[PDB]
Amino acid sequence: LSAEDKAAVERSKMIDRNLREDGEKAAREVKLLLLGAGESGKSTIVKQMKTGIVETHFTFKDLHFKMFDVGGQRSERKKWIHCFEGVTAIIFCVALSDYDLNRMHESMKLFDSICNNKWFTDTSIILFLNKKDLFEEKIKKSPLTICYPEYAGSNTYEEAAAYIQCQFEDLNKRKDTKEIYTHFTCATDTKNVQFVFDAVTDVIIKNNLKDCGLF
Amino acid sequence: DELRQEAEQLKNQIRDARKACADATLSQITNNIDPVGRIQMRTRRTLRGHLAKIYAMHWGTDSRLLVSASQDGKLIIWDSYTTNKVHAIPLRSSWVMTCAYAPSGNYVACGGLDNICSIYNLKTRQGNVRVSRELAGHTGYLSCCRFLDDNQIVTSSGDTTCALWDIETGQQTTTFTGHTGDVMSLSLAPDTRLFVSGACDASAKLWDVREGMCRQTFTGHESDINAICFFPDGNAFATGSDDATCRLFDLRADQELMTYSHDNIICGITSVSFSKSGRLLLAGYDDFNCNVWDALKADRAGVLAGHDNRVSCLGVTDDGMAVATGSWDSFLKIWN
Amino acid sequence: WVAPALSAVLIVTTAVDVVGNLLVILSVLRNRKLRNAGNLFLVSLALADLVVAFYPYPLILVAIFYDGWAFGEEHCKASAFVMGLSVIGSVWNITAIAINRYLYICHSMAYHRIYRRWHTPLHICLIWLLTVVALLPNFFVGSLEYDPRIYSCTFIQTASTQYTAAVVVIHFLLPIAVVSFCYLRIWVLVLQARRKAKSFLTMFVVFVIFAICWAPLNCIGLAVAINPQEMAPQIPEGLFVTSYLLAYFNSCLNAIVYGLLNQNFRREYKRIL
Amino acid sequence: IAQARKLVQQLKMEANIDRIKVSKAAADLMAYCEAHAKEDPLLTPVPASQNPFR
Amino acid sequence: VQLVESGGGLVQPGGSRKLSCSASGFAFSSFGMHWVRQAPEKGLEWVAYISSGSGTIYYADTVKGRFTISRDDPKNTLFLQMTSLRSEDTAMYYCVRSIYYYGSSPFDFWGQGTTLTVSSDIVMTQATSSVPVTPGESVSISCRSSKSLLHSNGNTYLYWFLQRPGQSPQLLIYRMSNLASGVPERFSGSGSGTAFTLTISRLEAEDVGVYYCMQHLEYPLTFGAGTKLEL
Ligand SMILES: CCC(=O)NCC[C@@H]1CCc2ccc3c(c21)CCO3
Repeated sequence: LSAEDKAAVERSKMIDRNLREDGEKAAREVKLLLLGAGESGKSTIVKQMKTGIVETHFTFKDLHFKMFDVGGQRSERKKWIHCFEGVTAIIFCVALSDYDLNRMHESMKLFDSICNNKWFTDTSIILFLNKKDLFEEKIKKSPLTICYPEYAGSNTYEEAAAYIQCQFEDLNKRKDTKEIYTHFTCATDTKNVQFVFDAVTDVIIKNNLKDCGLF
Repeated sequence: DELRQEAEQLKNQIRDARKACADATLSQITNNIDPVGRIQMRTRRTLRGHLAKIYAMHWGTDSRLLVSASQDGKLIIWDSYTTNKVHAIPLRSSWVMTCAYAPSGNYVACGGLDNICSIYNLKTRQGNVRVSRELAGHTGYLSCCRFLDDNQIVTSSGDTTCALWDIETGQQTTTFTGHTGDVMSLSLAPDTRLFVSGACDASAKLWDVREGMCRQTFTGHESDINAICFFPDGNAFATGSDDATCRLFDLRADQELMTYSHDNIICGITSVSFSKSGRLLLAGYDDFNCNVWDALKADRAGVLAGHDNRVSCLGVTDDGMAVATGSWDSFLKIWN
Repeated sequence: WVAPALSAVLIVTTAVDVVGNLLVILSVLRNRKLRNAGNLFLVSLALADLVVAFYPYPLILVAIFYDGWAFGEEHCKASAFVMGLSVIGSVWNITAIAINRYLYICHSMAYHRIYRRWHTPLHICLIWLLTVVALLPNFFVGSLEYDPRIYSCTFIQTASTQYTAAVVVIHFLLPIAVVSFCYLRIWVLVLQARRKAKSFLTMFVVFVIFAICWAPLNCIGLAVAINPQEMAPQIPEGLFVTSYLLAYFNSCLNAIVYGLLNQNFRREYKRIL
Repeated sequence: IAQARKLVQQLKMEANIDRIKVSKAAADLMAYCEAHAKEDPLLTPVPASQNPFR
Repeated sequence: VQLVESGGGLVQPGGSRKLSCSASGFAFSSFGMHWVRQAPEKGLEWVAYISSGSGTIYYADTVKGRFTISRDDPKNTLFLQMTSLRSEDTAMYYCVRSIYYYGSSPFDFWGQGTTLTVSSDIVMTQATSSVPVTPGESVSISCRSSKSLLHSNGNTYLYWFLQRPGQSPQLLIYRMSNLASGVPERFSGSGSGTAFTLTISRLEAEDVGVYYCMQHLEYPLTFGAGTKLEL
């Protein structure tokens, strides 16, 4: 019951195997959604290696990283955020310098709005912290009381960093599905990429375990 | 404000005229007509080959070919009779949000988060599908594009403005402004002289094509406008809100006519389409399944379940023979 | 005690087993996503452990009702060969799943380079025909009997030294070594990567809780195999009865440790029901 | 601001168009739906002999 | 969009020869390829067919086994292996492309030709031999088939070909109704069942040539006798 449709069926079966190969080539790559509030903070972490979505891809330790920057889009967040349902991780970079310059209060929201969203309920959030050195110099003269009336510890770099880390981690509402990996950025290039790779490797193993069902 | 006081009075008499011109409602008028009864629709074909979520599709002119767009990065032109794949177009930015298939069957266009609308040839001297021209000039994400001729198209983006393009040159022939945020949907009249579009501020507007200036606005919603359709007659349209309230507006009467709401449904409509006769109003709900409504009785007449995730696109062929729905399940189904 | 125990445990075992295995069978076929994920090694496990739920156990119950063998020799020679396709086919799929969840979790490049695709659908047949291949000599040796010591016809050990053994080795030792090596490397890998970024109770024992319950029977076997002339007759009857009670117990165990205590399969169970 | 004047002009252009009684539009819609109800394969079930999908 | 072939010559009977078809200017990795043979001052005849991603290597019955056809996608070249030599073996060989999907038009472009040494199947036949013409009026050409070509799909698989004197032929009408790309609209094909007719609205100077017919319902593809349209 097929005179010349057999060639069409062959074509449809070959442009099916080609599509299967193309789709199986795109599962090895890891997709990371870059986010934040400050453009300067994004720069340092987009610098390391190599309108609308501005993609940037790099390879490290035989792993293909695909990093998407979306901040450019000046529109409603809720109308396109669901397009990133399957992202492996959400890189989040905030500023430590800006505790005074309520700007951190702004970020603290953007972190709450993104973390416990209707989507992203099973995606880890890597938390970067930038401008730690300038924070160290400027914390001597500026007490945290202006922006953090609840602070009771001493005025030092070590205690302030731990306190702000705990404050950022407190806004998490799903402690049994997410893992907020926190790191303090340094001048060394290699360390940031190493931390990103180590965090991604842990997430990949957990995702693999979820498929089989060892939980 | 005294300056805005005159605009307040203008809104006053326009609302007064709309209220006064409504001497009778449609619901009591359509009382002696027999209901269509229960409608049974079954799955005739199921089409597989997409891997990521499906966001849009468009029926062809001959009602035999259809094109679908997905986040996988591939644009597939299905054959709706034997479930064969005709073409597989690899994209550049895998963030597509809409697609369109030419009335003449020669061109296919799609656009997404890259703010670029691309036109693809389908009948070339070589056996390849190439890019004719990429249209740029939008500062927001492109939401919906519908062809007009083989040389003129209309696009709807998230930058509050709709535009009419010109593929031969690539420059914006006309630009439509007046909405406040995130123009979501778009649909054009059968005679290709007027079109309407829904905005995220829950207010649909009617734009003329030759004049290039807005002609009329419609309000009454509460949350948003996810998708819009247009009645086959050309004097009305159906709009899909985000609070389980499909609404049928009117052009001559210039008023809201009838609403399609239920207490059980709480989700938001994702797509709306009509039938050839216009009796059935099909809607695609966020609640894992589609629905069909009587355009006059305003009562449910069948639940078209069978999907494992939210439907994102719905379309009815030109001859009114089949109904095809696409969902985030990544499976495309054609029903009868 | 004897007969009560027996009948009791076996009826509820069959009741849980058949329902769970049919539920899983229809669950996997229900979704296309579940199907081609390499987890179709477990539908073979469900089928091969529901086979013992159809033929053997009802005939065992019928024999229990008559307080002795009620059928003919024809059924006896077949009521212990369907058993040998199920049990041997159940402790060989729990070591094949133990291999699937070692190439997907650990490794994983070669797994996506050397694709599964169609290999897996035909891979549930080689080690499912090797069951009868390794069971074909069972008719040749001339073993099997009613064995009224248990009131359930089964593989009598005193028959040969050759097959008392081979059965002990190919069915016990390897399906323990493999499953205690793979499910240990998977746990080690998981725990070794969690600390760099920043427990023997859900990943290593639930999956070997068949060893602790199949061990006594294999111990009795080797015993009666090393000295089949003096050691075999001297054996408490209650010990053998309890060993076989435990052996029939595991049969439903392979549906409540790969079944209703998962997260991927538990979700679909509501929709299908 | 000039945008307010532009919006006022658009509103007053909008508020100067003809109106039609809702009964006439409803009758037109009902007539269109009834007259073309025979050519609707979705409204009226179609035998599988001429159904392109089987 | 250019097909170039070489490998023709004069050889002793019983030998072997190599013919290579070089394709440049299109996606050769997606077009099914055929070989068409034309005996001197005679008609056409199908030889072989090789699909895209070679999986079907359908052959003609008269050269089955003796001839071998192969393709090399990266280099974009078609190969033909011939062994021995007979009277029917030698003729002019053509290289034809074809793509098969829902709305495709097989047998689009044709090669140049080669030379060699010497001089059931639906038997489509008509042979009205020669029709003398005067530039201006309308002339119709009739064709008859040995079997009903109207498949259950609702379309008939017959193609019309025109070969001007001095170069390779080209396709005019596919599925007895659809015009080819680039041909003038004056041509018009029609018919049903087994009686098909091709009509030309007006005759021009360049319309002089020989008209051939194909059937594509089932392999092997059978040509017609060919009717010359002379002045
Ligand atoms: C210690 C030896 C032992 O108990 N082995 C499992 C005995 C099981 C139980 C029932 C049956 C029937 C046939 C058969 C086997 C068995 C093993 C090989 O062929």
